[PDB]
Amino acid sequence: ATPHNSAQVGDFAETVLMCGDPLRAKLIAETYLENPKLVNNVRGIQGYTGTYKGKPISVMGHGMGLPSICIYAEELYSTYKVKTIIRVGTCGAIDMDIHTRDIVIFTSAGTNSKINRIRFMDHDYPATASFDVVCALVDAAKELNIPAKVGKGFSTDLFYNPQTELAQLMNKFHFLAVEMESAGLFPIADLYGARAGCICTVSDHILHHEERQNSFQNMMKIALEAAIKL
Amino acid sequence: ATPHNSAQVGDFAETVLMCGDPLRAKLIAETYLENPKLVNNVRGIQGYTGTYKGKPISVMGHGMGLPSICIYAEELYSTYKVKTIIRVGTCGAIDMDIHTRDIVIFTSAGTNSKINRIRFMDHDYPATASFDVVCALVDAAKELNIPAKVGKGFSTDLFYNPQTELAQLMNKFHFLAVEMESAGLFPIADLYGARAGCICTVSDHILHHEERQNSFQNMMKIALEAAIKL
Amino acid sequence: ATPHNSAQVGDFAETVLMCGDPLRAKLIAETYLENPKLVNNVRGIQGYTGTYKGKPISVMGHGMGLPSICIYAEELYSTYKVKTIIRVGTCGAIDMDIHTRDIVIFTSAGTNSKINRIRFMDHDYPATASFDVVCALVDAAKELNIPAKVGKGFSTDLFYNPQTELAQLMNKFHFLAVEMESAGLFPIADLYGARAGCICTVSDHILHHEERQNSFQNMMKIALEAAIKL
Amino acid sequence: ATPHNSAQVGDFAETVLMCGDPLRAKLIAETYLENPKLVNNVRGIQGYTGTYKGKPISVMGHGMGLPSICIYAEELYSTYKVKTIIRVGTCGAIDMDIHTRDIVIFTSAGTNSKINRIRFMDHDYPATASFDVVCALVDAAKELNIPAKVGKGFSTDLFYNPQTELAQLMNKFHFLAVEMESAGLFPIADLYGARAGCICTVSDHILHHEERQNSFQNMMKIALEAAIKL
Amino acid sequence: ATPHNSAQVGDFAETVLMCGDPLRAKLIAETYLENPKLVNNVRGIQGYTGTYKGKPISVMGHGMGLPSICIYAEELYSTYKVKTIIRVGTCGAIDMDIHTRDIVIFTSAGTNSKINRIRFMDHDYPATASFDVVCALVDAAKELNIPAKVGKGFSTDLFYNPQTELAQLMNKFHFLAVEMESAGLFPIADLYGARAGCICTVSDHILHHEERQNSFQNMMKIALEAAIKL
Amino acid sequence: ATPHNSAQVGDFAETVLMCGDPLRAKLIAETYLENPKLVNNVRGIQGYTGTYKGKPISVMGHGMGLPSICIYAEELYSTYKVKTIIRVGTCGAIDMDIHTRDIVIFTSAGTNSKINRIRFMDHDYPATASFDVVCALVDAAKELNIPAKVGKGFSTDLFYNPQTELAQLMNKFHFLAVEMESAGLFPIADLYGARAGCICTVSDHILHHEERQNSFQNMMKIALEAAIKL
Ligand SMILES: Nc1nc(F)nc2c1ncn2[C@@H]1O[C@H](CO)[C@@H](O)[C@H]1O
Ligand SMILES: Nc1nc(F)nc2c1ncn2[C@@H]1O[C@H](CO)[C@@H](O)[C@H]1O
Ligand SMILES: Nc1nc(F)nc2c1ncn2[C@@H]1O[C@H](CO)[C@@H](O)[C@H]1O
Ligand SMILES: Nc1nc(F)nc2c1ncn2[C@@H]1O[C@H](CO)[C@@H](O)[C@H]1O
Ligand SMILES: Nc1nc(F)nc2c1ncn2[C@@H]1O[C@H](CO)[C@@H](O)[C@H]1O
Ligand SMILES: Nc1nc(F)nc2c1ncn2[C@@H]1O[C@H](CO)[C@@H](O)[C@H]1O
Repeated sequence: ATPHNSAQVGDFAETVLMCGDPLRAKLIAETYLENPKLVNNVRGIQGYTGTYKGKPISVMGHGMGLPSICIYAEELYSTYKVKTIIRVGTCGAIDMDIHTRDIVIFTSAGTNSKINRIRFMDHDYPATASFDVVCALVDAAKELNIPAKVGKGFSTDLFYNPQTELAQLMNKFHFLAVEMESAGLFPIADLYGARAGCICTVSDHILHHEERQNSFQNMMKIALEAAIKL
Repeated sequence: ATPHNSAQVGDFAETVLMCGDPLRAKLIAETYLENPKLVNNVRGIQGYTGTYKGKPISVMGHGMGLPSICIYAEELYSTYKVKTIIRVGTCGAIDMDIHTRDIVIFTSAGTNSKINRIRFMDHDYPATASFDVVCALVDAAKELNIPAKVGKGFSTDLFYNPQTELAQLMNKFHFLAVEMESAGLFPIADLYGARAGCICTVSDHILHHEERQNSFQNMMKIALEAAIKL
Repeated sequence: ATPHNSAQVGDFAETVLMCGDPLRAKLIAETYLENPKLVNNVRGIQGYTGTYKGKPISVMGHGMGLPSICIYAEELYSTYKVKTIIRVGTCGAIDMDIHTRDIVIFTSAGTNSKINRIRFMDHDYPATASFDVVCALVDAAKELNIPAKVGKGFSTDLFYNPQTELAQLMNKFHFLAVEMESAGLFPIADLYGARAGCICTVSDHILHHEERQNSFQNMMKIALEAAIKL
Repeated sequence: ATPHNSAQVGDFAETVLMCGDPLRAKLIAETYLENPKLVNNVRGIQGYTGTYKGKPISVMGHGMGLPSICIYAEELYSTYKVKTIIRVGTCGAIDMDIHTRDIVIFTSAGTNSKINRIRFMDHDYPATASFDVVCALVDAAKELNIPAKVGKGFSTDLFYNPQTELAQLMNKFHFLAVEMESAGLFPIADLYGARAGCICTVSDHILHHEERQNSFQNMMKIALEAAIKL
Repeated sequence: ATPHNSAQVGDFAETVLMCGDPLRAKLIAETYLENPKLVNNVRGIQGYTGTYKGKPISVMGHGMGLPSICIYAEELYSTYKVKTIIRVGTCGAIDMDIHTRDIVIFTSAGTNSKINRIRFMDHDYPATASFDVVCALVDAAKELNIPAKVGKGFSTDLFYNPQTELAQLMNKFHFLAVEMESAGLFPIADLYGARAGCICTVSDHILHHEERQNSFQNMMKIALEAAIKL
Repeated sequence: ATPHNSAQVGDFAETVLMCGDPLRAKLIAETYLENPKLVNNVRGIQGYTGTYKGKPISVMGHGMGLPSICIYAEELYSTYKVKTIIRVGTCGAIDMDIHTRDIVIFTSAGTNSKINRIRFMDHDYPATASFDVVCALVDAAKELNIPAKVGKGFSTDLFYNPQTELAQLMNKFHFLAVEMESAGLFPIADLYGARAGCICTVSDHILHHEERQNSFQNMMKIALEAAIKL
């Protein structure tokens, strides 16, 4: 149906969970979904559709970086009529009070990318997670009573950032963690009147040197439950 | 104590409500606060401190524009040790589904100002309302059962915008309304590890032509109650 | 007549003196104008109209920052058919040869704001004081034989500037002082084929630590006389 | 050894061919390499190392977008001591004289990304293919007598570009085709004193509507032979 | 002494008149100066030094564009200890009320160049003519009773401007004329605590189609006399 | 025929060699061309047309800086129907492995100018030398067996660069040398479907302190021979 998706309208649930690693999406589909069916594997993206507690739910990879997720997200909302996209994955901690294995729920994401300025007449577009999704994720976390930090994330275009002072600058402003897609996902959802959100498990701290499964499983519980609530 | 505030540390409550119009802040202090005392009137800013349901609460004007509120907000957090600043006021509707008299709670604010790029190494800083404040405002609205729209706002540097296409662009991305301070307030709160939020009553629609007291009073109820919850 | 002005066309003189502090404008009106009449007090802006040496002259506040003065100035030229706006006020010295209490007449103003780039297709617009006004102010100063420095000013969006190196950079280029409106005022006057200028009394030096009435009164004499000459 | 590569120094040849699609890299390894061994499959990237005409050669996916390839390329040069990276893949034609199935060899690549400005103090960095690689690709094409167009490419951050006028602008300047990695690859090679180049087969035209295997196989012949020449 | 000047300190007068055309500078030296001596001809720049009414005065070409004049001006202030540089030449009219053959005295100059942003931490630097020079030029014009328009000029990097809407934009803001050096000259003078100014004779109108000697001679009279006054 | 060229269509050969110094172009015409005829001397630009090995060839100055060469190059392609422009001249070495007297052939040129962003919707345009010209220059060098380095150049707007860190940054990325026109020349050739290239002899090193005729003559041999090959 699209240059990056062989599936047809209806093959995807209205709620899709996405992570960068296609093998993680495969794992997620085999571990948490019932009767997972491979609906798209163009570029080995591992797009599946199954059910969770009886409700349709899809999981698919989105690659690394804003340009990548921008391709997948826009096609999902536009062609497959998806309504909600929840980004699930790992991230690097920025804030000194954020530790490895911590779970973070993004209220929004800053970025050093030019994509949003291109879409917003060179002005400041606040890549903001859909309030419904942020609420669904936080309520799920509260109901499951799983500690989670809510706040700003940063989507960098440079995993290996030349601007070494940026890290401390973000710490001063209390950005929670760094990843590479949220800032791109959020504005696309707005344009399509759809919804998006993001939750990550800190797998490393960029300001200093500091089991990882429990944290990842807890994050998945939150995303899945929130998905049902939505 | 500061170039724009004659008050001394302790004269202001840890929670301050702010609006652009100094006469509105005076009105608010005389109408909703008990035993309001003028604590600062440099530049006729009308800074008062009284109590609401027994709790200390201050109200003060902040002028129009990011540069103005940036002066007042930074001094309040830094010198007067204020913890929470809730911006209350009017705004212009952008989204076609947003109507005059509607109450809007900002999740974040975009801007055409250069201030955040100056503070954030020329990158995209998501001027995000503190999640605690957004929640306090929304819960108050739910408890008072007062319809309110939650979403993105836009803080313009140009009330009379030369870029006439921006209005429709923001409508496509579903920005709710336009004002002139939020985008400046939010990042300052982050820097001081403090909190900030914003709630406005739509007093006009910028995309077409379309009582105003009830809406303003309801907005004040929400802000005041949320202030107590915080 | 406008969202920020209750006065009607004709209530304002063709020449208006403006300062940030509304209480200063009130003081100016009661101290230097004959039969001052309050013509506008929306947002407590203190807009008056009286006479000086028999000629009509208005004085009104304009708040702090380019966005604020941009609102007031554009409405004055456009709706109230004002012809000349002379900004009078205080400023911070930059140049090491400029001292506190010195009077400065702006030839132009630089800025770290994005407003002029928005109006000028992202290019460099030289916020220049109207040559007639600069001349009127300088001749008045010469005739009153009051020492005054003529040169570049800087209109910052950030009173509390994070970029601490900017101060010395401006000293190297010999910017005289810093304020927060001139750079916004000047281009608006050009657009309306009207005139604008600015004169300030240095109330503090930003590069080091260093009666204030005489300087302020002398500055007012210059502005008033120049107003008559125009 | 790295967050995205499980292989160890020595597992990769000094010359690596890369394409966005991991399944294409798998296909390439099974079709053109002798004794291909999977050396890295983190995130299903399909990194292989085999031999072509007796010489060591690796093939691996790099995902879509500058941020993605920037991660893989920098790790290859820095950690695995790779010397040459030749990007092989598909692209969209821009120039009206460029047709679908045409083979294009990039001399350089323009971009709407902010990555190079971040690495180059906000100036214009010419993402240029290594002259040795451009020559090796062109000589191979000449020796194999396979028609190929040499010229500028464009690496977009937005596959679905909102700026619809850009396409015709690039046509006027004669950009040959569009892809999403070259502009990111080239500067990284320069920084590591290494080499990089790109060759693509046009799979579609963005300015109008206009077998695909022959073109892809011919492109692979050129890349492989050039790899040997280097 | 410098890469572009063979003269030695002292060969140039403290006041130098400059124009783009080296042949015009030669003409000026032979027509208005007494005992003109060629002091520099590197790159055929035609740098002369003679006397006018007994006072030392130099005339030299400066090429076309900000980068060119920036080279010559900085060397003159820095190495040859020049104090005043008055740019004399031709320009294109912008304002509809400005006609061919009109003489224009620049108060300042806007630009689409990046040079000033590079020198001014990416902010808006107002390329302003030295007030002493502007005054000297205007007084000379008044004393010689030669009609001259005083106002903003624009220094473009593109004589053949692709942005065809800029012309009308500048007309709306009342820029008087266009040339290619002033915006570069002015900031350099500031840095060296020296002085600079510009006066031009409109040789063509860019907004419509509309003897040239008288205008040029009158402009030279103004510059020369002003030079003496300084 | 044009504001900067008195010659008429046909007076210039389809291949023009250009250098900044007009006296160097005169020297080149008298030293390497047979029967050189002055075809244009507006602004003393020294435009000649003669023959080399029986083929028509023109040589003309282009001044210093992108704005200057942009004027001359665009008029040559557009009005005089020139097909190839080869920039010949001197440059400053950047790379530590590049030494004075070395000959450099530009593959492309980076720049700190805003011209290309203005022509390319504020994106990154890779100022790339025409591949035919780069090849002609390199083959000539190989056939004449004259050592020459091929790589990136940088066209600065500031000969006296305030950003002193840029030099080392470019060294890290291996820019070969610095000049002031290439980045402007290349994009203009693309727009006119014509060709351009550049070759320079390093006359100085900007990173340290380190006969000059042989190098200049060898560079001229390469340019001339390449001109014939084209
Ligand atoms: N520390 C980290 N820094 C950045 F920039 N991204 C991180 C980090 N940890 C995980 N990620 C996620 O995995 C990919 C990058 O390895 C990207 O897809 C990103 O979302
Ligand atoms: N329609 C509107 N557009 C903009 F830009 N700001 C609005 C609007 N309505 C109210 N405001 C609030 O009042 C002031 C501007 O009049 C500013 O202080 C701002 O916060
Ligand atoms: N030192 C100073 N720095 C800056 F940025 N602005 C100054 C200063 N002194 C006075 N002002 C004027 O008063 C207000 C800021 O307090 C603004 O309205 C401004 O015009
Ligand atoms: N027409 C096209 N436009 C763009 F922008 N990229 C193209 C096109 N065809 C193929 N590609 C390559 O495949 C991916 C995008 O589908 C990216 O990885 C890119 O390199
Ligand atoms: N109409 C005009 N437009 C521009 F952009 N520059 C003009 C014009 N007329 C004369 N000049 C002066 O001469 C040179 C450009 O031909 C430049 O050196 C410039 O100063
Ligand atoms: N070291 C150098 N740095 C820069 F920026 N340009 C150089 C250098 N050497 C020679 N040039 C060439 O000569 C003129 C500048 O003197 C310009 O025309 C330029 O092309």
